[PDB]
Amino acid sequence: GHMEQTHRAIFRFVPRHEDELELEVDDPLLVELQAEDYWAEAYNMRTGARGVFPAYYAIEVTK
Amino acid sequence: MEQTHRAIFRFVPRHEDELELEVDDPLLVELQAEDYWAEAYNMRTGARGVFPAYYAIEVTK
Repeated sequence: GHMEQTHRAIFRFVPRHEDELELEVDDPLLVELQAEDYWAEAYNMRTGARGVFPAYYAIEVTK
Repeated sequence: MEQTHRAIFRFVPRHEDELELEVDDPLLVELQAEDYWAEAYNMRTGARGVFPAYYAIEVTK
């Protein structure tokens, strides 16, 4: 099928590290993995970037 | 050295520079950096490092 948004970013996140996913508030995200260390692995549907971010920076949207 | 902040979310480092947080951890924040990372001392663990800034709230002075 198609890429479906799973989450929305609610806080700004600016990477310090090469594996991180930059977030702006309101970014639509497709979260691929919620890791046990409370990082999320995702595709940012605004930028097309992929990476990890601190998991409490996004809320689930389930249309 | 008195508490400035309280952790509100669990944060487990992936990176060398990061500060581990448990919920309710007392923090002394030295810098709120312009890239939305906080630079702090965890007053429970005695560790120093950085964490994503919205993981801590200011305490009632």
